[PDB]
Amino acid sequence: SLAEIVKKDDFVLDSEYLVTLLVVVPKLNHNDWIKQYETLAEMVVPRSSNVLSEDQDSYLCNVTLFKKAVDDFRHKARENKFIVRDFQYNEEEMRADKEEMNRLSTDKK
Amino acid sequence: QSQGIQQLLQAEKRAAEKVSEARKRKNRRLKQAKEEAQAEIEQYRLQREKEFKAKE
Amino acid sequence: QKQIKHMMAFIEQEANEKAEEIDAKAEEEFNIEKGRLVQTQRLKIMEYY
Repeated sequence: SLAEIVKKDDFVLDSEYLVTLLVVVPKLNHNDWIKQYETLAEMVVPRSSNVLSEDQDSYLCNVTLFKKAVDDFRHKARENKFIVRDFQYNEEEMRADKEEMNRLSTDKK
Repeated sequence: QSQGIQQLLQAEKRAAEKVSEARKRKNRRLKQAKEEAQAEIEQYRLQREKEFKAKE
Repeated sequence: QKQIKHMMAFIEQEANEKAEEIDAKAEEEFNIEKGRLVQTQRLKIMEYY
């Protein structure tokens, strides 16, 4: 659940032409992904990565690109073994998930 | 953020404004087309008026 | 680096083309609009006289 990690400010939002994706990458593959960032698909925004979380096997990081390129990016990412996490920010759902586990606990009680 | 995003947002704003200006041109020119039609129908009216006065 | 300038020029060129298509569609609608109006009113003027 990424609501424990991400903020509204971490994404480009409401653009006609840009999307921010979340990529999960093996920790040993960090330098390979940093080298691929500028090159993996067309119309990516240069030098604008940001690691939002890190873990024993892997880390989770921003990329931002022109909305056409998403399929080439996620496909060539999978060919490079980088994994595009399907996610879209909506703070109302982040708040709802923070409310729901407390509601479920309350109703059980 | 790296500032490039801000410039592309300014570009998408400039882009949206150019298409919005074309919609504003359409909205103005629609009234001009009505005002042009309203001139011609008065000529047809005046022509039939003069012809009717000649018949009377 | 160059790619941001290319991307800005690309999306503004999409707006150049979209603006021109709206301007073209506007002209084509005005060429239909005056035809509908003038011929209807001419026929009503004749039906009156």
